[PDB]
Amino acid sequence: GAISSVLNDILSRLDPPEAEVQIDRLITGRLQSLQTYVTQQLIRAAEI
Amino acid sequence: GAISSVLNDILSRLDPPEAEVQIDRLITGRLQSLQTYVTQQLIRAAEIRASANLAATKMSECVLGQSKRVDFCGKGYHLMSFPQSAPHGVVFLHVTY
Amino acid sequence: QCVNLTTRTQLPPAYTNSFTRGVYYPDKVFRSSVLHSTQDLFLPFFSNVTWFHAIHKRFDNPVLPFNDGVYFASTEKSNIIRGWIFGTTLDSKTQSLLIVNNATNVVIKVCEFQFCNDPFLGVYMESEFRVYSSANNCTFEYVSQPFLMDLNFKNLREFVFKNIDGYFKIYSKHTPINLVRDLPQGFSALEPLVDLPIGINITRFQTLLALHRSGWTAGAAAYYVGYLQPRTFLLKYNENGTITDAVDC
Amino acid sequence: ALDPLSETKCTLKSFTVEKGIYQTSNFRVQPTESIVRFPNITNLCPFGEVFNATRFASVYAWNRKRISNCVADYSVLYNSASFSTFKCYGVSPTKLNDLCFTNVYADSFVIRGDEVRQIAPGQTGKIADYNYKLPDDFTGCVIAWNSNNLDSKVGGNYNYLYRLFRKSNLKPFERDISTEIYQAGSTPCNGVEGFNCYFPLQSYGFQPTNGVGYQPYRVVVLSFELLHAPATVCGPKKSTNLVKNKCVNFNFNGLTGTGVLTESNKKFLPFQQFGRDIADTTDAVRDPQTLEILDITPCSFGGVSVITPGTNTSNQVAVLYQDVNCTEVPSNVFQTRAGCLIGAEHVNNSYECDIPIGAGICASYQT
Amino acid sequence: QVQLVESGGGSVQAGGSLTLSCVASGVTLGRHAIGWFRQAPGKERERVSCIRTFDGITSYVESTKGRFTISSNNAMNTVYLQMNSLKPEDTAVYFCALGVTAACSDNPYFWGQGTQVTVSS
Amino acid sequence: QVQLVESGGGSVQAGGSLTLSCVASGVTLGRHAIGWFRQAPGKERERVSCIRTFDGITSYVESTKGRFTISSNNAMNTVYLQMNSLKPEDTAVYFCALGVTAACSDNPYFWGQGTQVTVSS
Ligand SMILES: *[C@@H]1O[C@H](CO)[C@@H](O[C@@H]2O[C@H](CO)[C@@H](O)[C@H](O)[C@H]2NC(C)=O)[C@H](O)[C@H]1NC(C)=O
Ligand SMILES: *[C@@H]1O[C@H](CO)[C@@H](O)[C@H](O)[C@H]1NC(C)=O
Ligand SMILES: *[C@@H]1O[C@H](CO)[C@@H](O)[C@H](O)[C@H]1NC(C)=O
Ligand SMILES: *[C@@H]1O[C@H](CO)[C@@H](O)[C@H](O)[C@H]1NC(C)=O
Ligand SMILES: *[C@@H]1O[C@H](CO)[C@@H](O)[C@H](O)[C@H]1NC(C)=O
Ligand SMILES: *[C@@H]1O[C@H](CO)[C@@H](O)[C@H](O)[C@H]1NC(C)=O
Ligand SMILES: *[C@@H]1O[C@H](CO)[C@@H](O)[C@H](O)[C@H]1NC(C)=O
Ligand SMILES: *[C@@H]1O[C@H](CO)[C@@H](O)[C@H](O)[C@H]1NC(C)=O
Ligand SMILES: *[C@@H]1O[C@H](CO)[C@@H](O)[C@H](O)[C@H]1NC(C)=O
Ligand SMILES: *[C@@H]1O[C@H](CO)[C@@H](O)[C@H](O)[C@H]1NC(C)=O
Ligand SMILES: *[C@@H]1O[C@H](CO)[C@@H](O)[C@H](O)[C@H]1NC(C)=O
Repeated sequence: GAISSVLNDILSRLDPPEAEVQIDRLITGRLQSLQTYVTQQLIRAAEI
Repeated sequence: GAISSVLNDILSRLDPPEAEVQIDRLITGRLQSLQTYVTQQLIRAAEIRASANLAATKMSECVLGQSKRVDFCGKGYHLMSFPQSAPHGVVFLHVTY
Repeated sequence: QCVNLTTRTQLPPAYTNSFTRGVYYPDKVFRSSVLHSTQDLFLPFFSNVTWFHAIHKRFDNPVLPFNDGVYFASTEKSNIIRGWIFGTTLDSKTQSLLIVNNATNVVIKVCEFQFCNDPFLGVYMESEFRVYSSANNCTFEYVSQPFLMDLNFKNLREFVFKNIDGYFKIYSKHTPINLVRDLPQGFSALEPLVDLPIGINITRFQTLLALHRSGWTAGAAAYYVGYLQPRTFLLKYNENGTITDAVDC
Repeated sequence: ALDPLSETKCTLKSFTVEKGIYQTSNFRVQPTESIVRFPNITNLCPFGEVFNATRFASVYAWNRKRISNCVADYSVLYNSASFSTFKCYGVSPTKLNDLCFTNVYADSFVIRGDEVRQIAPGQTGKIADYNYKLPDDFTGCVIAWNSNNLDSKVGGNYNYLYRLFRKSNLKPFERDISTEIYQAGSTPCNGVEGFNCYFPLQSYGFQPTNGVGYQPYRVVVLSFELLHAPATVCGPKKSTNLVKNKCVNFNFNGLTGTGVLTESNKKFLPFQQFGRDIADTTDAVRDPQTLEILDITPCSFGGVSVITPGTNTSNQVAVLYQDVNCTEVPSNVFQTRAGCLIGAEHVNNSYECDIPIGAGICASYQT
Repeated sequence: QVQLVESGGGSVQAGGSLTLSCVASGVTLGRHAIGWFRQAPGKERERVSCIRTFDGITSYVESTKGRFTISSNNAMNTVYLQMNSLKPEDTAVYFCALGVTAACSDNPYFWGQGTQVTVSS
Repeated sequence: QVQLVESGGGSVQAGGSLTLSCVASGVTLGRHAIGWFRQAPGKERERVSCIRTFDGITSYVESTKGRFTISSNNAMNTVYLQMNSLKPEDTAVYFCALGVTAACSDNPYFWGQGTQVTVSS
């Protein structure tokens, strides 16, 4: 949902008050992706 | 992302239309934290259930009988086993030859 | 009577080790038997602390920089170190802060002072108050109990000054010392003393001393200055509320 | 909501309930009353001085008054119809009376109408950019009113100034009164005036008959400082008598919480005001009125389980209040290690476990 | 760069009234002294009036006192010159004059186009 | 509290026109009857005009009918008194008068400072 997937292309193009919302969107998405990875790895580790 | 981690300090300082957004942020964060806790506890419960099944099998085959299975009941040729209770667990004294 | 005094026989700056000294209670929250992690302005462990001497005719009272924070530790027996001066310019062009200790009194005045090049106080007893020619167009003022009191160097006095968003915060501690040479290899927590809502651009620091009576003598007074850094500390609150130990992360 | 068996049926979404124990709700002890412990400071805050002082300052040199150690009444301000703008950010205009602030900063000046909305966080414009700046996270109330009744003397009032030219954007809550000549570009000023050497300082010259946008406006910006510092700017709420050993709602210098207040053996250091656990939850508080340390124990709570045989067998049910003493619960009442059990008869005889209740205790339908 | 756009003036009876407006662009009124000069036929440059936009003080000459009123509204970037009690000696082209100094005494460096004011006896 | 700030008036020829403005603060026009009173030399208090801001109805006296027009714009909190056809008998100080009642008949309790209107024969 951010304007760009590249974090460095947001900071370079936006002021901190406006860059904050896009960085929050990226943080939420990447945190959810990492949590999914870690949960699937815990289940796969139980199998192994 | 809310103005304050304290929920009661939001309601006391904001009108419902404005307090709603901060309370939504807190709800999302705390719900995600609780979901993480419950998922890790389900996986840890699976691990503890596997350990408890192994302990029950060792009680059946090792205390209530003599096991021919190698190293199932410790170093050497299994003679007998004695169970002892431990905080949230079991301790087998394997007497072997 | 503003006077110039110069007989010092200057020497290249001396330095000393701060053996796990200069920690203060970061907040007003009581804690018992807990290891609490705080990100705050602390004096880093085992850091260089500059050693200024007042010993007979040697007097060291240069106008030091006031960075993010200051840790001022004076080991003394004759009660020489009496006061501190804060400001940007100290020439009455900019607002300045003054803290002087009288017998059973303190004076903390925020005025525009026409400070001397060498401000001090004089004792013959308590003879001179030769700090500022003019104390014009003053502002916020404070009076309270004296900061330092009596109850080799018998006493070491630690102070921490932090000039933060709106408050000039002073933390203090008084410790009996048998050692006379330099800082102890001990641990002491500096309990908060004052939080003055002053709000000054403080970058410019000076110390006030008392001279015993050119025709002067100082007497034994050894004071250390150590600047603060933004550090993370792990503070060990014992079961009775005291920081008994700390770890510089 | 009729009986515990109905709570079990609605929890299961089933008209028939099998034998067993089911958690249906959560018992919670409710506060008997709200107690308030604010500091007894009768001294009124000088809002009178700041709101209708004789002369307000220019926007370029905004006057800041520090408000502390006084009872503050914002209700009198909100009730007064004189003010045209009362925009509160991060606080509720109605809730301002209940709050306790560690500090207050009143910034009083005179501006024009077209820049009244310039004074609000994240705004831009001449007065916003080079005269007065508000940080993005600013918490407080901007109060503006039209005062051309006593603002603009006839023939133009040039008393109040503004800085239309400056080297850089003003920092938040920063004042720049410097009148150094600004070099706009190619020609160096060399500290003297001339062409493109625009002076920062400018004059209003309000006329008594200008447009409403062009008319003068008196503005007071109240900034609320809410650090971990002690709360000194409190409301006029009456402090109530302190109540111990009872689940109450308490307010200690702006710390609000529900709990049982007990006499604390904790001996706070004299500067200390609160206490915290390993989890950083409020454990102890200090009474403002008397220097008393009070432990705060959370009001008794816990699950409610319904021990039932099958609806095939009976409609009789027992109720287990988990980890609750049989005094907090509002005819057999039996105290177990699993909680308070109501409607089950304690029997000395030991049988095979039928319905597992708790720490060696089981229930069954018999006789 | 700075423009001084003028308006008003024209022909008017002796003893009548007129209003001259001067609006500045690329600069803001508030410190720079802004005023009015005129050229009568067979006459050199002469001051008519000035107003210090830094303080609102107004300066005139003997020939323009009372009859002419200068007024600066710095907020609309405007200066007004009101002729009252005109005389045929006032037939002149009026220039809007601006400085880079706060003083009206300093000679203006910053000129507008000019508007003709004709007074009929 | 309520202020009644007045403006306009001054000196004017007999048969000329003037406009008085009265702006209210701390109160809003819309119900309270607002009007104009005057003091002639060697004369007591007398009503000049009034307007009911609740209905916009206007009341005058014999001496002010037709020559004077009162008009309330409650939206800008303003009342205007326009003198036309002035006479030297109208030389008076005019007070802006306000009530806490909807009726113009009720005596005003709420007074403005006053503006001098001088009429020259
Ligand atoms: C506090 O005072 C110092 C000067 O003692 C200010 O530092 C100056 O900052 C400006 C730009 O803001 C620089 O151009 C100067 O070179 C600085 N001076 C020095 C001596 O370094 C500082 O800005 C002041 N603080 C505030 C908040 O204004
Ligand atoms: C002597 O004192 C005066 C006080 O104004 C000072 O200006 C001067 O620099 C001092 N002289 C020296 C050598 O420090
Ligand atoms: C720092 O301390 C060391 C001793 O460890 C000393 O040799 C050195 O001179 C000191 N330098 C400064 C700048 O303090
Ligand atoms: C001494 O105490 C008094 C208070 O009575 C105070 O006014 C004064 O500043 C103190 N110091 C000196 C040097 O007198
Ligand atoms: C003292 O400060 C005030 C600020 O209100 C200033 O006007 C005055 O000039 C200052 N004193 C001197 C001697 O400059
Ligand atoms: C606990 O408090 C007492 C004072 O009552 C003190 O003597 C003791 O030193 C404290 N405990 C520790 C570990 O310091
Ligand atoms: C004006 O000052 C008076 C004096 O105390 C005060 O009662 C009143 O509330 C003030 N008015 C406003 C609008 O604050
Ligand atoms: C409040 O009253 C108590 C006694 O009634 C007193 O001890 C206390 O000092 C008062 N509070 C303040 C802030 O003075
Ligand atoms: C339970 O109740 C139902 C009534 O619908 C009855 O038909 C059934 O036989 C009962 N079962 C037992 C085990 O009592
Ligand atoms: C219940 O409370 C009573 C006194 O109120 C106490 O004596 C008893 O020990 C408590 N029992 C439990 C289980 O909390
Ligand atoms: C069990 O028997 C004992 C006597 O040994 C008696 O005190 C107790 O009340 C009995 N319990 C019940 C539930 O009747």
